[PDB]
Amino acid sequence: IPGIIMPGLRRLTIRDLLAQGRTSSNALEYVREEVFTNAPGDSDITFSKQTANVKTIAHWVQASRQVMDDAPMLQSYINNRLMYGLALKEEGQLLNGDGTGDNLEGLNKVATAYDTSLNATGDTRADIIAHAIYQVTESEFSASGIVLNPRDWHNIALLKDNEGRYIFGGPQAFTSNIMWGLPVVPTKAQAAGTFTVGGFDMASQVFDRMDATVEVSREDRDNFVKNMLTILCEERLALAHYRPTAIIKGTFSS
Amino acid sequence: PGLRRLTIRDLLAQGRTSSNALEYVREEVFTNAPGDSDITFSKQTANVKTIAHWVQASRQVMDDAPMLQSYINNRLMYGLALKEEGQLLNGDGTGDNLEGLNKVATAYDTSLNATGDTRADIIAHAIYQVTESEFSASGIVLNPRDWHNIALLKDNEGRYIFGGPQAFTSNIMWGLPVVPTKAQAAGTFTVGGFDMASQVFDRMDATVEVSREDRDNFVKNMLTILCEERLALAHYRPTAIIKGTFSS
Amino acid sequence: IMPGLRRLTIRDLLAQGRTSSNALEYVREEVFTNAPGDSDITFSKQTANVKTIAHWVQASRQVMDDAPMLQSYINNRLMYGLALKEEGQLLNGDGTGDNLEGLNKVATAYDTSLNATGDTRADIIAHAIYQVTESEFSASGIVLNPRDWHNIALLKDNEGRYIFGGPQAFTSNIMWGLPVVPTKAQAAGTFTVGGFDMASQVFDRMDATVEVSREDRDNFVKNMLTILCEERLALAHYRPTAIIKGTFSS
Amino acid sequence: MQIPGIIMPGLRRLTIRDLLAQGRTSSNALEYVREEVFTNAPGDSDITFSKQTANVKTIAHWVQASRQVMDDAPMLQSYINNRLMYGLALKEEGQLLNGDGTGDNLEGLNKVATAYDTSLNATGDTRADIIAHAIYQVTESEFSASGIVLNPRDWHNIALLKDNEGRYIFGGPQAFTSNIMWGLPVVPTKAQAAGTFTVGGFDMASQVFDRMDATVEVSREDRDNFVKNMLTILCEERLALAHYRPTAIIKGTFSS
Amino acid sequence: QIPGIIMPGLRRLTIRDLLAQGRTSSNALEYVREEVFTNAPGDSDITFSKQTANVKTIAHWVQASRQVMDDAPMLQSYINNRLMYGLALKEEGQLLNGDGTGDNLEGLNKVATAYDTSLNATGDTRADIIAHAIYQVTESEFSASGIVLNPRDWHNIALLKDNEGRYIFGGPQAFTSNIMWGLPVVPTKAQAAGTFTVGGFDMASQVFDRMDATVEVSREDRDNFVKNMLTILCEERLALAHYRPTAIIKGTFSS
Amino acid sequence: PGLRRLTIRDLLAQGRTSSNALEYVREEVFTNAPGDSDITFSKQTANVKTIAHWVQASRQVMDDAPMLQSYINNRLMYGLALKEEGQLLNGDGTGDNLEGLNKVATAYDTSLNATGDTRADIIAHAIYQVTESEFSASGIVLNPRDWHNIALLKDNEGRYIFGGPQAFTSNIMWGLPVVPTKAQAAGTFTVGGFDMASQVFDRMDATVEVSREDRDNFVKNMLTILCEERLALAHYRPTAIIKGTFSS
Amino acid sequence: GLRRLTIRDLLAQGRTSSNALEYVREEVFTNAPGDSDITFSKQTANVKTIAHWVQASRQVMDDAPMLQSYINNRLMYGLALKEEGQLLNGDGTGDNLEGLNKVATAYDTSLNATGDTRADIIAHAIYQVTESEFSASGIVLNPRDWHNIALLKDNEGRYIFGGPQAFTSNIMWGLPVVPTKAQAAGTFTVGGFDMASQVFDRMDATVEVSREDRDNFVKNMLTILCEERLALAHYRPTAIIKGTFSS
Repeated sequence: IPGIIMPGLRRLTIRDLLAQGRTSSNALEYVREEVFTNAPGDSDITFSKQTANVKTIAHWVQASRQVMDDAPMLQSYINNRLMYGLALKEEGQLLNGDGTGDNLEGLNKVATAYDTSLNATGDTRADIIAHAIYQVTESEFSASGIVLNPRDWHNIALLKDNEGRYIFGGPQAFTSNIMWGLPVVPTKAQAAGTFTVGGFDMASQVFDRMDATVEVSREDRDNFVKNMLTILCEERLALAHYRPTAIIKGTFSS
Repeated sequence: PGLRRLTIRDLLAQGRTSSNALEYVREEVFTNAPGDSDITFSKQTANVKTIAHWVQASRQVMDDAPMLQSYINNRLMYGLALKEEGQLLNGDGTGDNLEGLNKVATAYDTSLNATGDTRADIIAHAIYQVTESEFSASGIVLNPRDWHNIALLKDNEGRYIFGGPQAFTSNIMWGLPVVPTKAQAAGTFTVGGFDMASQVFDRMDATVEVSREDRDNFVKNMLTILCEERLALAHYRPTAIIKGTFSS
Repeated sequence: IMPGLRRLTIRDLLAQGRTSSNALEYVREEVFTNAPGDSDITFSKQTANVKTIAHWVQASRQVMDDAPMLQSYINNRLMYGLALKEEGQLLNGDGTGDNLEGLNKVATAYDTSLNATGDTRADIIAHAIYQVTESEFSASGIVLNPRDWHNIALLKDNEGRYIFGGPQAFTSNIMWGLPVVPTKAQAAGTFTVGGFDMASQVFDRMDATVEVSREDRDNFVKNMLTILCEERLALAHYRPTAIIKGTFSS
Repeated sequence: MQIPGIIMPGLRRLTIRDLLAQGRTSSNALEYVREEVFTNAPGDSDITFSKQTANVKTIAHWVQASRQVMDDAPMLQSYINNRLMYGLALKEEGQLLNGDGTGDNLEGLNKVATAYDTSLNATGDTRADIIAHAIYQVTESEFSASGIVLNPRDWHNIALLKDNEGRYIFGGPQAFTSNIMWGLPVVPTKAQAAGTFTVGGFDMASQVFDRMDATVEVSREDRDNFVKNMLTILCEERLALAHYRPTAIIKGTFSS
Repeated sequence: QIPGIIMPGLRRLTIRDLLAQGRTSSNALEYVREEVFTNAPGDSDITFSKQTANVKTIAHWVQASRQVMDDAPMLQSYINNRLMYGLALKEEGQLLNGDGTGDNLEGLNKVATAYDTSLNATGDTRADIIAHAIYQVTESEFSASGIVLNPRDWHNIALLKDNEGRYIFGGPQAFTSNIMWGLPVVPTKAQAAGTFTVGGFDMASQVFDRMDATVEVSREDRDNFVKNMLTILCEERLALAHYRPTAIIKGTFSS
Repeated sequence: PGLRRLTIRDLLAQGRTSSNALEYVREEVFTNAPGDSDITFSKQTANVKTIAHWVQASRQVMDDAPMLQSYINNRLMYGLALKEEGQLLNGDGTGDNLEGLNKVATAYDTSLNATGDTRADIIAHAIYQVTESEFSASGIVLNPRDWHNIALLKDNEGRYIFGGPQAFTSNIMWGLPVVPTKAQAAGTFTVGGFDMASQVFDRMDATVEVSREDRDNFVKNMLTILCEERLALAHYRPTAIIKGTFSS
Repeated sequence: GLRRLTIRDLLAQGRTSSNALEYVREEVFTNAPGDSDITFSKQTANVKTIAHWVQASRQVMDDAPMLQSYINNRLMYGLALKEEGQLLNGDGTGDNLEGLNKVATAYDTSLNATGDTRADIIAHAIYQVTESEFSASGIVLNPRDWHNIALLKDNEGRYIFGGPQAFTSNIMWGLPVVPTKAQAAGTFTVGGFDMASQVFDRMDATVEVSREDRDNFVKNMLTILCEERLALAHYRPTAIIKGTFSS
């Protein structure tokens, strides 16, 4: 049984966008505000019974033993590599999650598509996002956080307004250099050209069932021979989507 | 409550009372009369109507962390304000309803609509029509849709009427706070000195109740969560509130 | 408090002061619009009385026990009727009985020979500022009807272009770097300009006070009260020539 | 005459007085040097020296009134404030700006400042560009700009202006209210002529010396002001202005 | 003796900062390299190959005049902010690419996976050349981290224009930012022209530290005595690892 | 005190000493081909020269005293440092002068300009040759006039290379400290990683002296004011500095 | 010496403790018989400094008896002959004073006799002075313009007024002459300087000595200086009349 320590990537992640929470149950139900994009009348909110189930996320990697069961490496090997990848892998689920099996019901999947019918002609990437921040209000919720890909964020970070003028400001840790006050989270999880916004603040919530724990093997598969101890680190949680209409997903159709 | 917009409640003066009914005079000004230009009072009365929101979701709730609590306190509580603004913004004074600002509001001089005005120029003229009440404009109320357009609205000039689309964010329009919402129907707008045209009295704090036996919940195994808020709207100088819609 | 001050009243435009008397004498700098020679100025042994202005709005009984909402109603709804109304006497007054010698009473007529062919509804004002300098003074600001302001601000040429116009402008209530005061106390088409900065100050004798009578006229019958906030002022004029009054050629 | 002296002035606008270095003195006139900076070509771009001297002039602001009532109410206390001090302080700039430096007038900055080299501005240059050029010319003097002296009117214009894009430049009306410009303070005053602007490094350029703090005096015996029962109130100040490096200042006129 | 902290220029993040940080205590260490095959759609599984890392040493010795050692506050000033950034300026030479022989280290380029030349086109822009690199990084289902190449090449890449004065995606500023496609750039001279390296050095491999950079100085060092003067030094022990070489691409700009 | 412009002194590393001279090693870094790109060493030595600023005047100012100091205080110093850059930026190693960076700087690689590069495109390439020293660029030095044009430059598309005339103020370029000083001759530039390529040591703070006894300051009522300062400039890796010019 | 303190003893003296003098200048009005009143013009007078320098040897640096004799028996006087320049012909800019000739009044030729000598002209000047309501006090001439005058011979082979015997020191028409080289030949000046103007000595004559001056230290030698700070003024410019012998 391993000693323990916690991790944390350089910048913030989606894990910071969703309202924190925890539980002592292997699952739990909740409700969905099926908000119809209904015309001026009875623009009411239908409801849906829905259930949330605790999933398990873990990352593994092997080593050779001894040195590990004696040197700090043991920590340096986890704190920098396992944990690093863990949280990094975590985003994928929350963001691009499949649902089936140990997969978490991804936001993008449940999130409401973008309204292309809402762009005009001389529009730029910047304009689109604006339109997005708007469609987020139709859910009776205000925008709260932006999610783009680094290769894309870097672009918007530096634009001219038909004049040398920089928008959002010059390249200043551009990500930290959050646009429109709202925070930005450029990760590898999100696809290139693909984005997702919404009121992550109230749109959905997260529950932690179990912290990140690490275990070794030395007896797995055929590792006893080649003596390649397998270290594993997992955690348990559950992602819930309350008002999917509070999140929009689109793409810069090139 | 929520954390983003600016609840109409903030625009209207606040306060509270003990009695479930109030009395007051109404400065019903004789606005446009190039002669004796004064105001005539109209002894009115306020009715403390109780408004509330009810959500029926699952039950088990009963057996799980105060979380729920972390629910309605943070989430469901918002659902109240949104519904609250509704009644206030507008509604059939009838029954439990309050006299919506739109109901008592005044028309909008179409004569001001000069050839060449834009959907953004409209609200502008409105600001003036407010001064007619001797008062001045404090805030404007519209829906996300129209606001959106107005905000990210260029011109043949090849430029935004306001700065970049950023304008949309931090609802401020020419030093006058804006408040988009569903309560405001599409195409309809309102302006005026809400800070000083009407006062809202809070009787009792929003109270919550739960049950199933309500309707057919006993069959669904759900629970009706609701929070009732006893409020009573009151208007002083309605001529200050301007109501109108775009030409399009 | 009276912060419906989305604008700045003349009281804020003029120069403040304070006295202890019930009346005060002063030298009226009879500035002659005299030629480039001495065009020398003259002095007049004038004086200023002290009227007592107040605003009233009858309300309903017992509003009393409810709480101090009786309170805000007063501060907020009430002053403004005070100051607003106050802004009236200051602007124009019959200078008779209880009426103060309003600026218009003493204001100097606007020269007509200055009107071109040939000049926009605003150009007229432009000329005013100049005529103001004809008294060895600058321009403090301009006072005109809230409507007329709209026409000035929201005004374009044959094409759609906001010349010094811009909803922004209306919001600012300032043009040519000069403070604009939209007050419905002054009839439309009319306008006043000058160096009020020091053209004439005001003296404060007694701050605003509140009085309520349930015995007033029909109060008893109709069954209600009548609040009343009092106030005592003293408007003075040091150089009326530094004030111009007139209307738009219509 | 006696001295009910003590009351000081206060305005919500930054006077040129503040724009210049503050230094008191005890004399009637003093001698200093003038860094005659030659806008000399790349080589001996050295600055010549000049033996100059400044005289301590005196500014005054008066007004008549009734001794009785005046000598009877805080009006007076307040009378001098918003009327005298306000006027005097205002008139002060009249000398520190467009001074004539004759008889009792001080050597105004503008009257000394160096003209604007219209040689820099080129085609398609908004007024904003003009100022951009100005800020530079003030550098050839080895001194960086400090603040700008502009007329209220023309300030309002420059303040709010777009750029062939909905982008507002400078931020006015928000920052419009005096406040700053490009990071340099702006002193909007009536004194400053129209269309005429002046910019420079007043910070280290010129300096002002005070010989005597402003003081008021009233005389119940002036010009038959006795028989007419109407004393006279006055308020004067003794000071001197020295313009170290002229080039550190430039005066121009927008493209009218 | 015992120092406190290095602190080099920091006007650019060295590969060290690019790679994953690590710290070992043994004079040697074993690990499992993820022999990821660029295997077709099916059993695209990664074989596990056992490996071993040796703990080499590294240091810099700008020797100089025996007079340079009078003033303390000052000289410590010399090395403290002068001597490290020298060394690290160096750690590269071993980290970036090394024979991994004698006292060298397993250079990134040494184990780097050759670029797929069969990806080029008629004439992809000199920039598109790198674009393919990032794509190939997926060969090992790994998200590229940063890009390390020769400073000069960077110049040409940044300053690009079409038939018009159209500073391509790049530009003067971008160059200053040393970050394209939203990926960090380390313009170290250690790389020669036409030589580049791309991959997810973030997790592709981590470096361990055995002993902080120490300092040693002497006179008896070779011909110093005579030619009166000294010799400063900065000893440091590191160990570069590699779990999936497939996560690193080398290749060369030819043209 | 309060100079506004950022002085070179603030662009170069700082430190002090108690000696009159210093010794070090000039990392003669050869721009050597891929192989033995090693850096040679040179036993260099720095001399703590002495610089000052003199001004003549009339004895009177000598007298109002107190004030005077209200002189040498914030007015003259400004003149000292202003001339301080002179020596640093460029000074003949001969005499009391110091090793001017330009006199120690390396030539510019014209091989980089290409038809189509704009004044600004040049200085851009310059930043590159800086990397040659294995160090990166930290700040640029141009004559006020140059910085001007360079700043609000444009192209066909009516746009500034930095989007606004303001660029001038708040000296910055691609995030690189720009120091516009008359010290730098027109049509002449200099860049590099001065931050870590050259240090300055203090041997004595600024000091002033007074004596009419100087020259003919007696026969003519006058006086020489001056403030000396003791410095020493060192150039560890000069290669980290580039210099060249433009067209005119 | 001249026994006539050059130009100095001709003007009212006084003291001052400042650097500027705001005096009232009576812009007289010759005008005509009626409003022959005199206007007033606020005028300012700056205080400039002037001194006389002389080189010496230190052997002298000792011998107060001696040195303390060289100075107040010649140095002190020598300075007067120097300051006389500013007073007489002074300019108004730099370290110069407002000389009388600069504020003087043009001579009336109108009074010249059909046929008279230079001496006669001076008389006219005296009269022209009284026009300002003020009586004349002294006269200013240039040695040579005093030479011929002292040798103005009637074709009667005899001097005018002059007789080697019948004669005294500098004096004419009852007024001093104060011959000086500082005055340009031909150009003269006359008026009631007594009240015409007055000088103010901010500080009495002060003598200082220095060695560190120039190459003296080297060429062992010394520098004695007598500093003097003063400032004069001008009341009735019409009181001073400058004339130029058209002959």
